[PDB]
Amino acid sequence: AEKPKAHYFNARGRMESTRWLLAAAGVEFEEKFIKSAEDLDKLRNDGYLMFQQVPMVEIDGMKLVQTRAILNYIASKYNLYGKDIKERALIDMYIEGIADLGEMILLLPVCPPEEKDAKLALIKEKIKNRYFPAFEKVLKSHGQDYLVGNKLSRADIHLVELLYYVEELDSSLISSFPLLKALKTRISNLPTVKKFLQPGSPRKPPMD
Amino acid sequence: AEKPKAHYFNARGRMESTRWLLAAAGVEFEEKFIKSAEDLDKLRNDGYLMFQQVPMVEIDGMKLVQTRAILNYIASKYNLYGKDIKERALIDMYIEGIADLGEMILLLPVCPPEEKDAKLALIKEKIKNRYFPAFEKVLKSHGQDYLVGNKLSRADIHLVELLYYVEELDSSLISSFPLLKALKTRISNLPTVKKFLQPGSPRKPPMD
Repeated sequence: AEKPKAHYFNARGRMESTRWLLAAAGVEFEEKFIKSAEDLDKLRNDGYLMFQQVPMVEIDGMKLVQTRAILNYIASKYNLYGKDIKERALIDMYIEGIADLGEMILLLPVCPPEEKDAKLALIKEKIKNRYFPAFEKVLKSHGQDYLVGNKLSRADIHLVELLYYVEELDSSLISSFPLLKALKTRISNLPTVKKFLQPGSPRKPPMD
Repeated sequence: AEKPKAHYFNARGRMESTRWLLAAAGVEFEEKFIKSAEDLDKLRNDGYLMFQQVPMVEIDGMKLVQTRAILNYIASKYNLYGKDIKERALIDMYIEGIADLGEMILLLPVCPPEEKDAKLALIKEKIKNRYFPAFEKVLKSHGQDYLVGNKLSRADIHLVELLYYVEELDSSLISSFPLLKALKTRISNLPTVKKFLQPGSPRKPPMD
């Protein structure tokens, strides 16, 4: 009967995409926040962390670490990973590009200050030139409401999460992609995601 | 069966782990080498690279990009991804930890010659303190010949490939881990992997 338990810092970091996915799935979960280095040593010393790191999620009697391992398990368990191996391949290709873009945005605060300007420019170029056009093309190719299989999958969730982060970075970047704008609205208006986006959910704020 | 066709530089890089997995699965595949900037421009312009990047593999009607996407599909198609959602979860956790360590080694040649001694040292400390102990513990916990489900999976293949790279870095690192040494020998002796390690295969040499 035990709800999934997510162990991380009280912050977005590498746990946030899991919070979105669980919420979009309608899954009830607890969080246990790491507040001290003592908290983190105790997880380690208890053997909770296969590679000594968080995020870790306790779910269905496993102690899963590695964001991709957590997410793949959630996605399959809740029917958000496509109908078969070939839909899962499209999903994977899409969401690994999202992950590549997300990683650049995620690590930007820790970019060497003398590299920061150039890096920001390069990031926005890739959004405008590489990533946003790729996803708009997928959407234009089939004219369907969802990225894959005409049904909600983790790819729609991970993409719309990413679109919120790009909006924080620069709200003009999505301007010229109306199908992306339209997906953002539809997905944000799904009861589970609409509730997640409202004040009070486990959704975490940006880092200062 | 249209043979899968892998597009990459004639080099290990980001395609090497897919050549390992394909070869281990007994799958015959063709390669097409990118030799110049023009060669890559053509693939981009031709609409073959979803995110304008290689590796890309033509398989089963798809133009799959993103290493993880490419390998998840191959692993599922050739029954190297465990037999269920929970064995997949253990595989993903193991192989994501493998990718983290392997990413570090992969990028070691392209960092600044002063952030290099410290970076080499840190990699060695992670190998001896974090990664090899984790994998040794899995092998010792069941005593079985393979990481997961008592049967070859992509995890044994990804791990043993990484053991070859750790050996090129420092052949002393594996010395205190007798079960990883036994796995490397056993896996290297399977018919398909023995063939891959012998001359004249798609296996690629270190860069220089």
